[PDB]
Amino acid sequence: MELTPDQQTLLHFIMDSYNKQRMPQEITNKILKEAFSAEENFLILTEMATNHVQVLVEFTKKLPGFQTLDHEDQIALLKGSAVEAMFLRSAEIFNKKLPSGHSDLLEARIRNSGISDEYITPMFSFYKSIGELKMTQEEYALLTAIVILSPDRQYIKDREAVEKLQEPLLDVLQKLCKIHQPENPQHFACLLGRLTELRTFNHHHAEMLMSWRVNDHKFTPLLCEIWD
Amino acid sequence: DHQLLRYLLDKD
Ligand SMILES: O=C(O)c1ccc(CN2C(=O)C3(CCN(S(=O)(=O)c4ccccc4Cl)CC3)c3cc(Br)ccc32)cc1
Repeated sequence: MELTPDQQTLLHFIMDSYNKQRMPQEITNKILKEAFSAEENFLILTEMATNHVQVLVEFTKKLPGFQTLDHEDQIALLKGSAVEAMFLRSAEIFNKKLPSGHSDLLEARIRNSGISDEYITPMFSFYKSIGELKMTQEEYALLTAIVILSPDRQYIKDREAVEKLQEPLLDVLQKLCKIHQPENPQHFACLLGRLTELRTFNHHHAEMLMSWRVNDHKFTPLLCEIWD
Repeated sequence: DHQLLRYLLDKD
């Protein structure tokens, strides 16, 4: 029927942190103005990818309990969720935030950046599949928090501490499905489908970086350090 | 190692 005052408080903190994301004006202006070349298109995308890492960290820091975790486990969670959080935020932006005209130029830039179809095809396939679910802002925010507070990421020393933060988010998300979609009992199951679909992007992304060499304009030293 | 993530996490 309704969220408990404690669940409402937890949801508000995640919503507030999630709603802080705002695509910078200089990035939006570049999508419109810059030359339509593989080199210029790839540079725009690298800047967007780098900007997402800063957005992710700032969002994560405000997640209830994140700051209470061991410092090395905070790093491990950020590193283990970076790719997954990026594709999820990208799916939200592509289906909601960006206007039809600029989304079209951004899609044109992505499709003409030098990146292989082996990575572009599952990317847009996932955006369409996310779009079908007509996710609310509470659902995107909670799914993002769930993705980041994953207890099974590599190099986590205290997994029980992370499970204690992830379990109440899964409880709130399932409750929100029961309140807002009481006619569709499979709504929560569809959202879980996106968690497993997002996991497939870790491999796709790792291979994409491997395809990049020093001789090519695609070599991104900073991003390659954050992604391993 | 993890110098950028560390800096961003341990700032403001
Ligand atoms: O507020 C900000 O500053 C900000 C900026 C950015 C994002 C998210 N976002 C992305 O990161 C990309 C996806 C990955 N690609 S990419 O070119 O495919 C690539 C590049 C390098 C390494 C791997 C990958 Cl997959 C770059 C752009 C993207 C495409 C859309 Br549409 C919407 C969103 C996003 C969120 C917030």
